[PDB]
Amino acid sequence: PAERTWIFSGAELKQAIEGKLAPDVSDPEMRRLVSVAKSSAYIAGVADLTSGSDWCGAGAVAPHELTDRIYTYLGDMPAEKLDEQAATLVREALKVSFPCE
Amino acid sequence: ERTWIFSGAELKQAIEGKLAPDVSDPEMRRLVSVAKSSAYIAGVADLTSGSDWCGAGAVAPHELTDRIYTYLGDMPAEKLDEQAATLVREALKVSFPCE
Amino acid sequence: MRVNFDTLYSNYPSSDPSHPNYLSQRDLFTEIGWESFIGNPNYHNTCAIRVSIAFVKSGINIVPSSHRIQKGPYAGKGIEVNMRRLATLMKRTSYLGEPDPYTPATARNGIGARNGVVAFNNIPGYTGGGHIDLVRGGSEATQCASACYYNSETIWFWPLQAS
Amino acid sequence: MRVNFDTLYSNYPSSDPSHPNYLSQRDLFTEIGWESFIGNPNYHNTCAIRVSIAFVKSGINIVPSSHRIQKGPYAGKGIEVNMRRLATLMKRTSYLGEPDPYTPATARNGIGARNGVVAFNNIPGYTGGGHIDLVRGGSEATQCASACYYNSETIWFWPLQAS
Repeated sequence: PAERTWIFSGAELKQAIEGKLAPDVSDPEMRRLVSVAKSSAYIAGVADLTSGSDWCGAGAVAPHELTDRIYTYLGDMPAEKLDEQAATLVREALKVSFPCE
Repeated sequence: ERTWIFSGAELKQAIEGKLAPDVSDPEMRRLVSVAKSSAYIAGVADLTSGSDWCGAGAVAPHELTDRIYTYLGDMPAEKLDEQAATLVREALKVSFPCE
Repeated sequence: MRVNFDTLYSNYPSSDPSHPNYLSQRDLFTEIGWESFIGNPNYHNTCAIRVSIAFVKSGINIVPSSHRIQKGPYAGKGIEVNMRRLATLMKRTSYLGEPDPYTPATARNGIGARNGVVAFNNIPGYTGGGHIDLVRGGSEATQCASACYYNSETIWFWPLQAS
Repeated sequence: MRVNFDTLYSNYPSSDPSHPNYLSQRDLFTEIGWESFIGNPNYHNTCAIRVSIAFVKSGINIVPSSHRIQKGPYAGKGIEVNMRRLATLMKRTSYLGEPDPYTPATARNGIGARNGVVAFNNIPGYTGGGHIDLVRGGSEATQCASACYYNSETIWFWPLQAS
């Protein structure tokens, strides 16, 4: 607890997905576009790395659909898990929403 | 056969500030492009921290981007059509090796 | 065919949690009575469902259609689930007619300050038809209601508003 | 001490490949004769080296300093490698004096249209004390030469230009 090494926590990713993680940007609509660009790209990093193994559908699911399923998972899970590194939460969300068989 | 969201070439273009054609101001285009490359790199870095590379919690995030960019430029050009995430993991292993 | 863009947009359920009209796949499918398709891999891609619903709720039925709304005030109305088939239908003179075709390097200045329907055809890394959405042109950027895919081969724009 | 911001900025080597003054760690360390530190984990974080070099090349020596330039026209000039120690030095009345302290929610409007030196203090996961950089205030965003860290606890701004 506050011994963190990760660049995004679950809480920071969720705030980016919601359009509220670019305080350096002046226009509120640009702030939203930048925030969502960060969350989409963070999710893409984890998705691309794990497509073989942890989840299935990489060639046939639109990237923004991943964000929708990750967001519902981040909201459904207990609130204290948001202090964890975001990437393991994204991998968990993808496994649950796009399981391999 | 391409299923990945970013190729090596697309990540390298984002790092260079040239992957946001939906954005009007050229300085905003650069800021958005770099935000995408930083965050993609962060996703791979956070997931692979302590298994493939060492220095998470010490090394400033933007320093990772500098080492990844030099790796993407040094490597054979045909590897840029590969998924970016495996290239980032390779770059981190080389620049921030563990034992 | 005449459509008020502000009416169409007000009726559009977005897949973007940042958007005022966000509705998750789980909630979208519940509203229209498709609970049994939630997490069925044939129904992951919701873009053409979301655009179909915007039209239906604005009093414009989607005919022909692959599917129907099974519940609520719009039970029986048509939904096209396939982005390619919906883009084809929109192209008909009885719907939106011929769109303005663009490329990634031209779509932002092409759309300009105009609002309308947009189709991103053949997206790199995605084997689906592509993405269909509503777009607002602005000074700073194009803003799609759910997502923009300028990495696409061609972009079709149907203008409905200029402001 | 007065320094021309345009001179300081023109002399700054950026770690951002998108930036016109980009110089990789490998090239930065070669220019100053520190080739033997490339990939030494005590030298991973280059922010205070890059700001030290901008000052030295603008005719402002960093005194005292942890290290010295070992090669070229600026051989023997001081480099502070530690971001916390450089921020402390800049605070002295002999250098830039007391900065304007801000918070993440206030730093963008606080900086405004001003240009200067910025310190992002206490970033989660970033050793050496934080990030120090050059910043240009604009209408659209703050632009740091290398990186901005508004996730920091406090932000110090030293204005040098208002344009």
